[PDB]
Amino acid sequence: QILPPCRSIVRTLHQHKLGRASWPSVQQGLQQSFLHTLDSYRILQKAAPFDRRATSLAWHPTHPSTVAVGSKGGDIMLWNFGIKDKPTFIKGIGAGGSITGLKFNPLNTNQFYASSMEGTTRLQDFKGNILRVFASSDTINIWFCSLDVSASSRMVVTGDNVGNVILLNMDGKELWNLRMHKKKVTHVALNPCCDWFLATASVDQTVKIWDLRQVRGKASFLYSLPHRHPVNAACFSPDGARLLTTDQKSEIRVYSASQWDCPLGLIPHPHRHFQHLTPIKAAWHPRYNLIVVGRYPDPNFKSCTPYELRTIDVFDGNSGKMMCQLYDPESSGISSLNEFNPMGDTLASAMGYHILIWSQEEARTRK
Amino acid sequence: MSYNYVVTAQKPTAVNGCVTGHFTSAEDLNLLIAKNTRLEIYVVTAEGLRPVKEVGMYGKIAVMELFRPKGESKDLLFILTAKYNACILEYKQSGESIDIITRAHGNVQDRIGRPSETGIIGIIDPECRMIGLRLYDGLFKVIPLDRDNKELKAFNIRLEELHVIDVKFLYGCQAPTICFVYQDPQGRHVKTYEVSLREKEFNKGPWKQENVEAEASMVIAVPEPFGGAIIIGQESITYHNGDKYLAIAPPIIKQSTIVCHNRVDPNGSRYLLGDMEGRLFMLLLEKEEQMDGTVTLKDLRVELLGETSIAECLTYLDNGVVFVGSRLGDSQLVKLNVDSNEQGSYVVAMETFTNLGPIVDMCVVDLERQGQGQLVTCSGAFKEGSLRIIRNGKLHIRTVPLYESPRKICYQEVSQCFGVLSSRIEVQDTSGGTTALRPSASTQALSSSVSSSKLFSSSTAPHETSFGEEVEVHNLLIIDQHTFEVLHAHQFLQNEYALSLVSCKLGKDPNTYFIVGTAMVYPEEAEPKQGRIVVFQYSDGKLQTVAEKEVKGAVYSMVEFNGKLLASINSTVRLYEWTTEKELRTECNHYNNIMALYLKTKGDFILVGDLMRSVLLLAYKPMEGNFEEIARDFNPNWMSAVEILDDDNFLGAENAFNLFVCQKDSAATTDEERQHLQEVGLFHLGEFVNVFCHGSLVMQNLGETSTPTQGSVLFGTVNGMIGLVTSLSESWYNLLLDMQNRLNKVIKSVGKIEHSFWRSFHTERKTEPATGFIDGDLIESFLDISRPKMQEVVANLQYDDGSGMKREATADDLIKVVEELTRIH
Repeated sequence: QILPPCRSIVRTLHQHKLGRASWPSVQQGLQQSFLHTLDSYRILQKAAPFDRRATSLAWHPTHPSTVAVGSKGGDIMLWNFGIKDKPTFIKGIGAGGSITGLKFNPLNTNQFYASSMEGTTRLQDFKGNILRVFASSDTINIWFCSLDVSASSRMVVTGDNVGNVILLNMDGKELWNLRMHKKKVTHVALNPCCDWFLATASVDQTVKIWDLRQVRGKASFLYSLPHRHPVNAACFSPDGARLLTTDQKSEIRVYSASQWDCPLGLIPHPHRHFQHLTPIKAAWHPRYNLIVVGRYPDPNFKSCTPYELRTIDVFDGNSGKMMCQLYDPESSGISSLNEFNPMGDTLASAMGYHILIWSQEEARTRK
Repeated sequence: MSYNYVVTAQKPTAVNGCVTGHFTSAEDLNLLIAKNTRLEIYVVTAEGLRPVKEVGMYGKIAVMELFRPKGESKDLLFILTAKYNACILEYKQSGESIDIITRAHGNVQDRIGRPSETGIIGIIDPECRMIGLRLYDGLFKVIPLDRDNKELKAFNIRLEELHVIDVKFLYGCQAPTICFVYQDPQGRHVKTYEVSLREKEFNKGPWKQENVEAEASMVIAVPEPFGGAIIIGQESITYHNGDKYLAIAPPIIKQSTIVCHNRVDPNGSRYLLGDMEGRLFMLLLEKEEQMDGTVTLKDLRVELLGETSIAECLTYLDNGVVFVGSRLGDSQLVKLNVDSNEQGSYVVAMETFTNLGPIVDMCVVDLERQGQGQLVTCSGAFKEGSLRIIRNGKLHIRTVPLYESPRKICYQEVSQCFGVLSSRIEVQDTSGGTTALRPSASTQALSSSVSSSKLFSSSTAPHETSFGEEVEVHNLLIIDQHTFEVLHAHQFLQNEYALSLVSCKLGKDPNTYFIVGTAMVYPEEAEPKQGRIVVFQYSDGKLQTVAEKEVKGAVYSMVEFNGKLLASINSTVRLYEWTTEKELRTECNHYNNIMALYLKTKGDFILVGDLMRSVLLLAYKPMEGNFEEIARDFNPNWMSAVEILDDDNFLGAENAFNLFVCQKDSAATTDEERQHLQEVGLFHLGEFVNVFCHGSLVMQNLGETSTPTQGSVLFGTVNGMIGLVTSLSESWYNLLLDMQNRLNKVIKSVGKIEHSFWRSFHTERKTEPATGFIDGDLIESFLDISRPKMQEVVANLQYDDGSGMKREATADDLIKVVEELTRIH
């Protein structure tokens, strides 16, 4: 395979110590170094099963080794590494209560937000106590699909199966529930560097950029970006300037700050949507300009590589092409969800009925 | 719970930018000089430079250009900071009062955007129709210069060209027009656009895009009567103007890249050019007449004028005099003569101005008197490289030129000498290896000893070298502390870079050794796979190799630890014992780091600073003979230096010019929670800190209990700034913070920048107000304002004088406090 990297590494660091070379060149060199050491994540560290399929994933923001996960049957799990304290569990109905959105609480880490097929955007503890419901369908067969949160703004946002989005405060205060789309809202997210423009994606083959404080007039939006197929995810950058989008058939798109309408590059990659599989969500890496996605081969997709395996692919953002591929037998499932740690030293993967941890090996000999 | 005080001990000396113009009056020729946060204004005279005014700004100066709007009698000044504070300033003088007036100010930040690789570029059209800023890739920000635009409101124009290298406004255009060089997969090209303010858009430029040299890198806008643009590359110089196209490829310039330019003649007939080796050329434009009275370019020639300091910037003054502003070496005033000297140079130096930056390493030693600390820094780069010795009595500076790049310094009292790691550049010879471009310390020693090490000469696949590759040669120099003569130079192995240096004793062995950590550097390797720790003994005027340890990585850092050797090697931290057989033997290893670049120690505890995982606190457990992970800072920070303030307080500096302080979580109720360091201090310093070291240059008041500050750690920067960090009690912190807020209400900020904004922690991930840090510069600025302003500052201020109850402060109370504070540095 490819993975060639080269450079005059330490020199640049000293160049940075002299002021000659600019910081983005440093960021590029250490991005390459990060890829080189990610070539040693090949040894899969840990595996974890449980009951009904995995649907949503989330990282403990402050802690590297802690992670939370939510199932197809409303079964939530909280798991920490190097603890061995037999991780924490909570069950649900198990049939039609699929948790589908899951973000940690920025305030109380022993709390968590959740969006469920039951029709209940809730705030609940890992010990089982429901602290507070935020919204409700009040009529079954109409449920939520999307959820996200912001701490700098102290806001909650959630999306439906019909095309209307809801926006609440941390203490209630609902001033929202206007309709935005014609179909289900697959993903949604707020800017981390801003507080008052939003992004939402839907089955309508359109992804919309809103201004949550200015617009109130039922599709008096700010921007609307089209696509050729429906969209499973539209995720913001940490920096805030790059919006990543991933469709259902075969595509990834990078939109910029600079003219949201036009895209900067198209990254073709197979992640074909499917009914009983968990929907695929590309994701950023929090401290570089990389992209990470899970692959799902299609015999009809125009493959550039002659070898098409199920594996975790890692591309470069501002170029378009690939830079690394992680693969491990005994894990021949399809990695629906993949998310790097906010810390930057660990990767979590959610496959059907399985959760995988990929971190570096070392510790050749103890003393 | 950690409260610290940071103050400037020596302001930055490197010059980042310089411009000339008519700022103080229409008849005066002024020189304005930017030294990061400082702006100096001089009047240019026949003999040299007269200082007229020096001001500080609350920002890193990134752009500085003079301009004169219609109806104005003298130049205005545009300044942009690194945090994107823009301002237009005008000089106003009456009597002995000098004021910097703010004509306009505003923040030009976008809500989102990635700063560009070649950084912020800012240019102003010669007819003052608009200011243009290249801040972010893919965007061109335009500030229309309307009389009403005192807030510097701007609009963005899309740039199809996403990777702009340089851009200028052209002269002689009926509509504002930019010309810029850009890169795409097809190569590099030069293109123009007209800028329509009316349409708030680009229009097609007056002349078509042209292909340029693959390494075309700079654009010069030529004044009337020529108009057009000059494109400077590494091997060629081209001129474009409409249907006119002229290129030259003089081989002489190919040896070194031209990196700066400045117009000599108002009509563009002559330019100065400076390269990375300090060579200075003249570029001359010979005119050709035309029947219609226009003037065109007939030919281009380059002439070598001589040698200067490696120039960041040049400004021609008058009468053959040039100011050479340097960041890597001394600045200069030079004279250009019409006739050359015996060696063929037309340049004669008139005056040299000290620049201490970059400070790559430093130590404090009592060179002359007990209790009288002096700072010894590694300063400079390539032929400008030097050591600098700084002692009080404002400051006395001795300069020791080395003519090559210093990297590390240590003091070895038992040998009465310093050890200094250095590197020099060599280029390929006619038939053999490589040859140096000039003499330097490592080639002028009384004696020298090549590294004949055969530690891994056997069973080590040698890597080829392509004919044409230049090489860096690294050396350990031993330099006498009294005469500063180069007593010895030890050359390291081929492709071996020396990174770290310490002088210490180890184990039970009474000898003192020089210990060096290295990396084997090969061009195709993403990270080093080979390195050495080498233990040398200096005796009988030479270094004898006592011991070596081969490791599979770069030895970034080493520190003496209780008679043992602590070393960081790529992603590992390792503790070695010094055996009876004078060998290094591994005692223990810690692995849970990405890259451990910086170490400091106190007692049996070890603070590890990582490149990207910023800091971790380990304790060596002497009763277990291994390491224990105590706690980590789980917030990411890209480190440049670290320091231990005390057993409970850890100081860090990062690449985005911020400082932070970490403490153990006092309110932690679990081992897991105890393992989380809390970032309790944050401060935007605005400098890139390479090194902290414990010590002080102020005379020690032996038995000076009851002072406002405790401890003294100095730090050195790229710009040649030296700062001091010391510790404060809570009550002093609260008093000084109140003083800061009151000062911030009274002090006129150049460009009307708020101090809180300036000092706010800022990276591309997060922006937060400063905490836990007092701005000593701000406190000291109390002393230069008038007495009535002082009285305003302390009105209705509660102050505890000595030991007692709080009462109202008078100006004299705080004068005394601040005066006492000035003596800590």
